Amino acid sequence: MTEYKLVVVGAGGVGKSALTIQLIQNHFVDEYDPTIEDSYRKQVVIDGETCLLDILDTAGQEEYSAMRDQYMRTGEGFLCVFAINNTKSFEDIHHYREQIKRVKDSEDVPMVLVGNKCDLPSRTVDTKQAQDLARSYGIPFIETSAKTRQGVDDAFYTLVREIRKHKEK
Ligand SMILES: Nc1nc2c(ncn2[C@@H]2O[C@H](COP(=O)(O)OP(=O)(O)O)[C@@H](O)[C@H]2O)c(=O)[nH]1
Ligand SMILES: [Mg+2]
Repeated sequence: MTEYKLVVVGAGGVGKSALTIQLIQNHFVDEYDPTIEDSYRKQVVIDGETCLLDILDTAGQEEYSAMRDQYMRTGEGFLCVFAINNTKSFEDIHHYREQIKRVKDSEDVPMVLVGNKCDLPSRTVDTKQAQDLARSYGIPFIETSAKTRQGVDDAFYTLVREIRKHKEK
């Protein structure tokens, strides 16, 4: 077993908690306090190898920004989540990509771009815009719904594969 630190980032309300709780507890939680930051463990086998995932469901500002920097430094891979009906949340991805690279002082940081809430109407962020951005970063892009579970396992397990690829470089 190897333990991997995964960090779920994105604007408030994009579905970080709903995605994480789906993976951990296998249900859609409608209401989970937006101000709670917590971490969860889950063991899974990926490509024949047993992994312990230590997943941080972030909630934004910290008491001290030094704490944010620390979880970015210890985080091995990042799920960068936006909501497909919230253009601002998508534009914020530029900032997350920049910031994480800055804190880690690295050009090569495992990440997956996640466009969540794909079951909702009135999309404002086109799939193509997001695929273009992910391509520009060299990272995977997956659309998800924490409600239906579309893409949820794929997103987390793809991130583990990205972390492994980075480590085996
Ligand atoms: N319909 C739908 N609602 C979602 C989805 N993901 C999150 N939500 C809702 O969006 C709101 C914000 O979700 P939450 O997980 O608290 O977002 P966070 O602030 O990023 O942790 C909540 O009302 C959730 O019920 C999704 O994929 N589909
Ligand atoms: Mg939350």
